Amino acid sequence: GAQVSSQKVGAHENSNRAYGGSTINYTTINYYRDSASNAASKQDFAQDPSKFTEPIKDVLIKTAPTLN
Amino acid sequence: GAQVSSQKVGAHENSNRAYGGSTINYTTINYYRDSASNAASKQDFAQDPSKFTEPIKDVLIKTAPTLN
Amino acid sequence: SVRVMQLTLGNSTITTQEAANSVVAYGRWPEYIKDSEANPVDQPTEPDVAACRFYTLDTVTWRKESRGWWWKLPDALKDMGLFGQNMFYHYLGRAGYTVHVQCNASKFHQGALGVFAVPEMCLAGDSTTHMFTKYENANPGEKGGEFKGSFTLDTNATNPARNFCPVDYLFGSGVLAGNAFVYPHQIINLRTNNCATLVLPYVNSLSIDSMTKHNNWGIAILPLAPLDFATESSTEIPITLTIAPMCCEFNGLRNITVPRTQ
Amino acid sequence: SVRVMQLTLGNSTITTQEAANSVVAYGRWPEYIKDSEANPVDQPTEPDVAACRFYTLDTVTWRKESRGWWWKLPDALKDMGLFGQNMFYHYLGRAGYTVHVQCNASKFHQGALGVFAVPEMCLAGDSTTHMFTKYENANPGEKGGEFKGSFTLDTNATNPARNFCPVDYLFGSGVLAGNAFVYPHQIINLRTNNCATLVLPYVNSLSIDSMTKHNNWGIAILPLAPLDFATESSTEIPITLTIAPMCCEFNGLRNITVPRTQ
Amino acid sequence: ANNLPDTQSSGPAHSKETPALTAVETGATNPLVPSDTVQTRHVIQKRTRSESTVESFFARGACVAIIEVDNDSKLFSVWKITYKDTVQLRRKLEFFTYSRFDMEFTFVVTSNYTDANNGHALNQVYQIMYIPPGAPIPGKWNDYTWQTSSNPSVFYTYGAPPARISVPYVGIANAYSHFYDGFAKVPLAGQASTEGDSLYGAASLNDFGSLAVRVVNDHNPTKLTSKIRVYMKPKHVRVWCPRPPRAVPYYGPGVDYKDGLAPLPGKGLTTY
Amino acid sequence: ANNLPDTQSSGPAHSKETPALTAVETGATNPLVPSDTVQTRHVIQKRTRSESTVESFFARGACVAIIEVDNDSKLFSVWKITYKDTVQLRRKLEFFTYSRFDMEFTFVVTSNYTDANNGHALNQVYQIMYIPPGAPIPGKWNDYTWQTSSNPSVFYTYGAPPARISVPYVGIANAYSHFYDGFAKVPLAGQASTEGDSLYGAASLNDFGSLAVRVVNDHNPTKLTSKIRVYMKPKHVRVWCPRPPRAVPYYGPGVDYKDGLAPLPGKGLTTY
Ligand SMILES: COc1ccc(OCc2ccc(COc3c(Cl)cccc3Cl)cc2)c(Cl)c1
Ligand SMILES: COc1ccc(OCc2ccc(COc3c(Cl)cccc3Cl)cc2)c(Cl)c1
Repeated sequence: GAQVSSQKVGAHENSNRAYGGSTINYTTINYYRDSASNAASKQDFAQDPSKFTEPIKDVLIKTAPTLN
Repeated sequence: GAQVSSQKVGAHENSNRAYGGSTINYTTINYYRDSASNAASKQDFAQDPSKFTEPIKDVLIKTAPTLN
Repeated sequence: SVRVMQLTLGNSTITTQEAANSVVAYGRWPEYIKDSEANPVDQPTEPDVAACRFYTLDTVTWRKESRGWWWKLPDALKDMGLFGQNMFYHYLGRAGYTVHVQCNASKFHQGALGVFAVPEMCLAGDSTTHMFTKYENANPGEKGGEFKGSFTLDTNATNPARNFCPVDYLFGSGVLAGNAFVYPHQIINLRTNNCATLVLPYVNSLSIDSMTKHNNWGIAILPLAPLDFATESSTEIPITLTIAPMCCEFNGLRNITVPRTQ
Repeated sequence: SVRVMQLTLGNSTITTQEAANSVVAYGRWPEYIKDSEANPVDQPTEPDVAACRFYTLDTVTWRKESRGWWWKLPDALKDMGLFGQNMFYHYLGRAGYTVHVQCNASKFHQGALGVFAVPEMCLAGDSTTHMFTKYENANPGEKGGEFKGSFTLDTNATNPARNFCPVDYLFGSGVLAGNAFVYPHQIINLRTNNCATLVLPYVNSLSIDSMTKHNNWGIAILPLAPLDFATESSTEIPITLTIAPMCCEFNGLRNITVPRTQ
Repeated sequence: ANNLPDTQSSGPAHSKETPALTAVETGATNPLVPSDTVQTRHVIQKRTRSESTVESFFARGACVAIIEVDNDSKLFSVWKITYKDTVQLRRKLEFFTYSRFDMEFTFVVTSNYTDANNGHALNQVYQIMYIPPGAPIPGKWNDYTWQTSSNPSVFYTYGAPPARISVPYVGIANAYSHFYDGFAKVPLAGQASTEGDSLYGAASLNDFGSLAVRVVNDHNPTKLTSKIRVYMKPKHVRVWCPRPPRAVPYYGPGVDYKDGLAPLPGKGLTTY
Repeated sequence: ANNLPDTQSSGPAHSKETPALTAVETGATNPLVPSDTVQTRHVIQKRTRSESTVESFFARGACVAIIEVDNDSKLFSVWKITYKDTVQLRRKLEFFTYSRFDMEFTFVVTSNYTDANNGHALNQVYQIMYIPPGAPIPGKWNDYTWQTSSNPSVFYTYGAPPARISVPYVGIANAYSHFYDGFAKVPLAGQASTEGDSLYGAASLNDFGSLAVRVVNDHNPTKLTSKIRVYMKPKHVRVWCPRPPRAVPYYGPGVDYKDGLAPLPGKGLTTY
């Protein structure tokens, strides 16, 4: 039940282990039945800001005149 | 997600385990997502000192006259 | 074009020749409750055309000295035809809205109105007692309320007003008004448009709620650039508010609710 | 449309909402010297973005009594940032230009400005001595010069002015101004447009020349229909001139040139 | 939590497309990038928004309460669960109208002798009992309620690493409401003014219950005080409807204000 | 971190190749080996440079600060983060101009009664809060800043193994600069001398922020002092541009010197 993800290496050691292998991976295993007990995975996604930045009914191009 | 490397055995015990097998290997597993949390692998490479010892434009042979 | 539109809901139609597009809040169009998000088990009532139509609330007048106006939904529509009837006869109710604010002037007038639709628009009170505003004052109905230029604490201990004291630059809630642009909005700049149109989906942490106890949306109108004309220190232009509920569905029918007033 | 544009050169952008198209002189867009037309053999410098950008020269004011204005290129840009530096450090220089003249008013104003780009715009002097205008007077820089309504001969023999005397209807050179339309131009008629935009290629009888000794283009602005407003005998509207050199390449680098002044 | 787009090189322009001009009346923000208004070079973008994700923004244990017990009714204390007793976490949560997450609670317990030269006590054990709305609240530091046959309790031994427990999403709605524009009651026509009156913006009188804390050891005449600092961290976070942040000082559980109403300093219009 | 080459046997020579002669004016070092100037035997080399790798050279926890707090404003202390408060680690880092690495911080906490026969206190808990440049700095050992809703804090219980945390590469440049030949400001022509003046070799006024340390327990009239010794170890190390090491005593954060300017002893030219 182990989950193996890879790390985003910031500072690199003068090793090939700093660039590949299990040496740039980390392992995770959940010990509790309730999902609330789990830690945060932090592999979180993003989205389009459009719902806030452009909640416009009739879609407009920036090059084209906004007021038409 | 375990990384298995081999050790450089210095003092040898009067065992065959001191010369082979998993007995001369060591195991590693990363527990943290951030690479900063990782220990140092210490399997570090070397390089050519030439950039410091001979930062000369026109490469010269030691047997051959330096001033030509 | 971006400027000419026609909105038809039920037996009511609205036309405009100077629009600046329309905003659909959070990019969500109003919808009915899906079976996977349903909660009350009884068969809902959906008045449809009888409730989902354009209702024109009272016209307010904009002057150089105006600070702003506010309304609460569904509150402002509680006395509107069959929408109000269904609201009071049912324990639970849900609806989206099409808010159409109207304000025309001339080519020699200036001014800009910021029209904001705020989910859970909680306003600040007038006393040192927290959350002291009483039901009757929090729910003015179609006449709504107004913003003030400053905070004035009610000190009458014998007869506390128990009312709101929404200061304009503090957006009536302790936040800076310039940041209110994070909420769905449009601007009625007199040199550009006649109106502002916002389509609001139902927003809440539940699929359906009590319309009498809870107001889902708040409409705030603030003069971003004050009204000015030719040389007439004296200038007044009306601001009419027309709102249409959408996808109305009610649950929990019983005897009619008659709330306490004034 | 013919009326809305945006020009971007280097770190500068110009927008207009009331254009009347743009003119590309003689249908030629500026370009660099080709190897088949090359003359100086040394490697050229091409500042690119540092020199080819929009520089705004001083704003002049148009009144009912104005006769006209004139500028010389590259002269008017000699003190403009890194363009001026490269001009003075090199013996030879070549450049094209994008001239953008700006002039906005209102719907109750009238007037028309003729904007002409003239190759080898030689102007008439003020004395009986031929070709007597001195270098310092012929090269005013960014402030340019003005047209006059009549010719007035300089008679001070002790201290001759040695200046130009450009009469407006004679186009400052002994030709009738109405025929100046044979030169690339645009008209800023207040009831139609805000500006005039002209793209000028390098014009000369050589591929490259001395920018300090020789002015390739001349910009002449004449009020074709005088400025008039409502009933205000008093009316002033500014005319701003923004020019951007294009495809600059210099040859013959040495110590900097410091020309004599005033 | 990802990458940002590269900057593409952009040259000069002379066209009828004018991205610089717009009309903010529509309610939209102009999506311009540098190359729209200036000449740009190609830049390979390596910066990411990994730390500004909704999760990383809240992934910190914030203090929400400091419960105090004097082991010489103060032999036990009760804290009504809330996030509004402190200001820092509260302000961050209020950037949004609704939220849904799990919670991690860490308890830092400290104690000391009030007297510099008097008294002595053996190591203390604390009991932190959660009393869900409805359960009997302790009247004495040692009454029957502390049997916890159903209420969750945490027994902490002084000196041990801070205690820590996780709580699931416990709301009775599909999300937690940071703002509730309404009342729990509707006053009906005809009833006395005392009737149907409730607080504005309040839901249940007892939303999440409270914590009852006590020292389990028999109290000695020695003067001792203990403090339990409660730290809470939202994990597995989802938030809805952004709102402008609090600009003036908080004045209670509501959006009420009173004091620091002039937050901005003076600065000349033409002063850099 | 590897092997050294074997020595190959070398016999006598009588040739026109003269590796012994050179010209150091070129800026190069003569790469001779023993067999170039003497007769050598074959030696199979087994020694390696495993311990002199850049990583192994720095793989040690060095003390960079000793923060002191007196639990009877001294109830809390603030330490501006730096590696220049001590000399040993600083000198090693300065063998290079630039560096890039992660950091491991270990905190050794000690405490004691000032009085041999007076006072008593229960076990102490410490809070080590990191205040990034910009965050509010504590004014009192117990003001709102200690809520740490966003700042990273470490709560240490006295007597527990030393606390330890890791920090990523946090520089705003692509590498840390051990030397900065410049200023943060350029004085412009015309401005008052008070204007545009800044320290030579200084970048930001607040590079990495600081640490705020306090004892969380309520202070007792007893006289107590605690010291937090901060140990830092660079891990995942990369360094650029070697420099000669510091020969004379340090005199501040800069390369300034004043006192021990005559480091070398006397020795006869012809004395072994
Ligand atoms: C929108 O932001 C929110 C929403 C809900 C919150 O509190 C809900 C809540 C409900 C129950 C418990 C009970 O948790 C505990 C238990 Cl079982 C055992 C021991 C100790 C605790 Cl501590 C704790 C918090 C908070 Cl603090 C912020
Ligand atoms: C070239 O050599 C260098 C470069 C940078 C350095 O310091 C950078 C630095 C930045 C932030 C922190 C903050 O670290 C901490 C945190 Cl998050 C939490 C708790 C405690 C600490 Cl301690 C610590 C050090 C040092 Cl010491 C040497």
